[PDB]
Amino acid sequence: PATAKAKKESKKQEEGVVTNLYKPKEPYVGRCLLNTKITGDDAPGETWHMVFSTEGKIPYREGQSIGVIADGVDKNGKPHKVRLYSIASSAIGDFGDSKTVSLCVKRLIYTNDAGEIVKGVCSNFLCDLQPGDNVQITGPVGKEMLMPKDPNATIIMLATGTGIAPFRSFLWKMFFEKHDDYKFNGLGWLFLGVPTSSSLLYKEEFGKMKERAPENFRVDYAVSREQTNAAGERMYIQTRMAEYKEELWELLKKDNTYVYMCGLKGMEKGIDDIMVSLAEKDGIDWFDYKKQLKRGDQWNVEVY
Ligand SMILES: Cc1cc2nc3c(=O)[nH]c(=O)nc-3n(C[C@H](O)[C@H](O)[C@H](O)COP(=O)(O)OP(=O)(O)OC[C@H]3O[C@@H](n4cnc5c(N)ncnc54)[C@H](O)[C@@H]3O)c2cc1C
Repeated sequence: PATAKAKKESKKQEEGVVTNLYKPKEPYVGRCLLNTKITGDDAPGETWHMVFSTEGKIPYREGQSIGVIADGVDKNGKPHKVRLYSIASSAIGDFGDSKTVSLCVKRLIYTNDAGEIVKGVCSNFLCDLQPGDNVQITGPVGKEMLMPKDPNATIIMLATGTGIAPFRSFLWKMFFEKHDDYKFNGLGWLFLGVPTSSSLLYKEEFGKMKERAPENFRVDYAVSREQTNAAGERMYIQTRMAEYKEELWELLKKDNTYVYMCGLKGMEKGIDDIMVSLAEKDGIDWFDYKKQLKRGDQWNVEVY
């Protein structure tokens, strides 16, 4: 139309997306409905899946995050700083009523070289929540991990640990829900890297997804302490990807292929390493190429 269109058109679903509806000064006070440990007792970290009531007052979209202000005060009697957490539920939610939001939280605990145990403020606060407890929420936040508009896109999801969160959100909308305006028929390929089998988050859910959409969904796990490749190397996410290096490289050259990466900071290095060798097989500089993919919204990263 002969209408004014000054702004730039993205390839992601930005229409109707809201950010920072609730801020630290006046957060939304939700309530814990459920909180379940989803890792095995032998897992080295301990991750919990929790659901909060929102009364539908927080219209978040798949891929966004919310902030959590843990109860308590710091030394100066001031509130705790906000900690961000990727939303692990679809917009409709685990209860299917558009009135809740779910988080996938790893309890941060470690011993320093003094033998002293240190505990993260917000992660331990969240994991200790009991149904009925109040929680201060802010946001929603983020535009980086929003889903592609293309219902027939090839979506490659690379995740480590809790980085699986935004992808569980994607996948629920793609395969577990009926949307009259969005019918996914592309290819969803998930790569999830964790240390042990007892750390395999939402495995049962992805299994049911593979069952009802066998030709639209593929999953590959990388358990570093239990698997190894022919060369005898630990199976990290990049190591598993290397088994499909030919296929992944070919997919990246397509216009409807979108890569999303979420998880532990540093996972990008290992992935770049595998890409640099592939890129030079065609006389291409990976970093110059990645920059191009980014401009086209085909390489989205959110690590921490
Ligand atoms: C966009 C975004 C999305 C996120 N999504 C999620 C999510 O879905 N799930 C999730 O669990 N977290 C997520 N996080 C991380 C989360 O925001 C917190 O950083 C994390 O929970 C730790 O906060 P804390 O208050 O418990 O600990 P804090 O008291 O803040 O303490 C952290 C301190 O410990 C150090 N530290 C951090 N990790 C470790 C470690 N593994 N071992 C040793 N020392 C460490 C830090 O350098 C820092 O000094 C996300 C972060 C961002 C920015």
